[PDB]
Amino acid sequence: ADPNYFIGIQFRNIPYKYDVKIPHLTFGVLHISDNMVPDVIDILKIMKNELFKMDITTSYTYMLSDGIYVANVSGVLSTYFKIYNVFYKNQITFGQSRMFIPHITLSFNNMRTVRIETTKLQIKSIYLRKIKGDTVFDMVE
Ligand SMILES: [K+]
Repeated sequence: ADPNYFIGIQFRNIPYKYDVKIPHLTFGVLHISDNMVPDVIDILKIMKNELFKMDITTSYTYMLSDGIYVANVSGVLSTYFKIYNVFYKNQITFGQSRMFIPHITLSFNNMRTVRIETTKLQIKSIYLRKIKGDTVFDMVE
């Protein structure tokens, strides 16, 4: 019953240098059977307006753990609560193991904090992907 799917968000802009291929926010983590993907997609579609209304911002980078350098993310709390609650009610396992500490990993290196003026991260797309697997759904505004 290990986490096996993520809901990710990719962005039009990232105001920091980074070494990862494509920076993303892991917004949510799921444990599901593959045949539940349509149901998860249905919920993502129902919540599409709400998700794309999020005002995601960033203002500094930091070390989250040894060798994990990340950008902070703000603006996703209330929407996280809503989607958490919808999945919970629907008996779809979501956010049962993942700490809520929104961040975007930038590099696997020990690096100093950079601070910028608060910057909005424009959402490029929101997707559902198998952990260490393929993206099975992607939506744009
Ligand atoms: K807990």
